[PDB]
Amino acid sequence: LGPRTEIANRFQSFLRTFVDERGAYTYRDRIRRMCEQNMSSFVVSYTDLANKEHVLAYFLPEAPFQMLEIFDKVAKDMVLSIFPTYERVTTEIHVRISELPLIEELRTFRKLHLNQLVRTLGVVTATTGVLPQLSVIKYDCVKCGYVLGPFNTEIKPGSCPECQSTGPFSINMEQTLYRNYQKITLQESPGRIPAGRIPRSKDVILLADLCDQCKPGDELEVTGIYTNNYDGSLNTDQGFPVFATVIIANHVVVKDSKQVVQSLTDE
Amino acid sequence: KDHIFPPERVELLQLLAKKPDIYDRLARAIAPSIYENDDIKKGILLQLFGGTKKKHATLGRQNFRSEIHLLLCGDPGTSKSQMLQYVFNLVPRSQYTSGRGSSAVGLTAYVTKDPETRQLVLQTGALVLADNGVCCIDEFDKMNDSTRSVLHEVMEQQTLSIAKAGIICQLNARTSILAAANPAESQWNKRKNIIDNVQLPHTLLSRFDLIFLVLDPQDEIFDKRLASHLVSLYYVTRHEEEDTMFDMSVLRDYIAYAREHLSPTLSDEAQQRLIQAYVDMRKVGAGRGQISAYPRQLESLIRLSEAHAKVRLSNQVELLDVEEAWRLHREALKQSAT
Ligand SMILES: Nc1ncnc2c1ncn2[C@@H]1O[C@H](COP(=O)(O)OP(=O)(O)O)[C@@H](O)[C@H]1O
Repeated sequence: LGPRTEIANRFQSFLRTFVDERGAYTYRDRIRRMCEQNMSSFVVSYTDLANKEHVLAYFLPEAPFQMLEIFDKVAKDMVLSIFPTYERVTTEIHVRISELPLIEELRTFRKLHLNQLVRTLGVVTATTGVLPQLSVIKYDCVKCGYVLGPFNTEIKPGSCPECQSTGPFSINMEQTLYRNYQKITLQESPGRIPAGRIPRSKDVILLADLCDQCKPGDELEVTGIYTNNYDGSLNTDQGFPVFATVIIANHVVVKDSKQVVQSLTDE
Repeated sequence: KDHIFPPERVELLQLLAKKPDIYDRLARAIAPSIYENDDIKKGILLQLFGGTKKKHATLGRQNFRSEIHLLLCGDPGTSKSQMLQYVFNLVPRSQYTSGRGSSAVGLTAYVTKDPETRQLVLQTGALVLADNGVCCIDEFDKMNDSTRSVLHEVMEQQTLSIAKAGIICQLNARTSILAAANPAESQWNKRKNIIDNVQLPHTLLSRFDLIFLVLDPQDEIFDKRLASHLVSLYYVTRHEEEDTMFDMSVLRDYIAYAREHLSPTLSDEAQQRLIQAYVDMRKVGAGRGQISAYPRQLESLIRLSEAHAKVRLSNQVELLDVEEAWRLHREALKQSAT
């Protein structure tokens, strides 16, 4: 498209046009800094985005999924083009955000905060362990013995090597890509309570690049995005439909910082 | 509203009221036939005639209620549990648990699960159900130390405020106490005053209004009169309307009607006597480990005063009441002259 191409192109004319710190801007070199160490967790500044092009605040909330995807395509087509040897280790990228002009306390968010940009914090409690997931749709045809091909929703087209036939199928335990997974339980601090009552909480999902980072009993900072479980069994109802809530993780900052930590000025 | 009377009953009511004998008639007529220690029920009528209302719609200050509490304590042979199970069959808002009947939590905040909602609930108490009423209590000195610092809150603030992981609550509750404590023995020990006998502090013992001492009649002579009269009581199995005319229910409205249309007030009467004699009444500095008179007595005294002025329905204060109030006090305030 004409305008709907300009996003990645403005990222391209961003990471070698916007400058701070007396030349040799970070993201000219931060990306190769990270491709060296084989990390694949590049991070963005929002304030730098406001310094260069303030357009990217209204264009975002209408579907930030697509914003993040159109982000990651740029990191791919940059890195794997300029480091073509790289295409061995992970071959997938996404980016992070760590600058938001707002800290939304718990017990403050409602349906108005649906599917858009967030910041929130709190405390961890008990949650699950570490498990992997699926990533791709591939089956094995069972009438004719072929594979249907590569393709929260099912697809199942009639087109396939078996003369576009074989509604039936079966599945292997290999040749399909996987994805690490973990859950969390976010509870608010027992300092900033309404002074003596039960607290409130939500669940949160984090994804494969972000695991074995959190822990029970810790301090926290997350951007997150507000989810919507699309149906907890709509039917004859209670005095409420049985609906639920999660936030999906984009980027964490921990507050303890128990490692060698700060990024480096040029001088 | 469901008990408002006709004016015809006012005839018999005020007819009872018109005689000084009324101070003794009802005191005689509480019990079925128990005709000993009638010197005390004449004070219990001051709780049956349940106190005065110096209301506090005026300035919001100090919540000085006509706070009345009086207790009895002595041997288990005296019919305290029996008399008070009968008093349960007298008082409207009759509650009756007792010392080691239920704990503090056993008296407040019966918080637990219910299958009806099938959900956890912040829930009920016991005292607060009897607001302005009574709870007859027995065998007091068996209760846990967690309890009996609860009653300090009510008796000395007349309030309640509650806070658990669920609700925080500021309810309302207030009432007058009765109770029937017992010692750790069968008999109160002579040469060992109540100042240390029963299990309470050095000055919170006397902190109630006045504990009307009770004990077995240490006299074989009295045994025959009751062993005859109160077995003939069974043997005939009905009653007789003698000089102390028992009214079947018309007595009960003189109790009922006389909470509402009355407002005792002081002109000049029940202040000046101790205001005069305070020097020798307040030379109380002397004593080795004792307890005695303090400048709270006159609060309780004005309470008892306007109480006994309520009976006879004297809208202005009674002056005779002061005399039997002094009698009430010095009946048991030097039981430790020692
Ligand atoms: N003056 C009295 N009038 C009536 N009953 C009395 C009197 N003195 C002793 N009793 C006896 O006391 C018993 C009631 O005592 P109760 O109050 O139950 O003891 P406790 O309170 O220690 O359990 C009655 O069975 C009665 O026979």
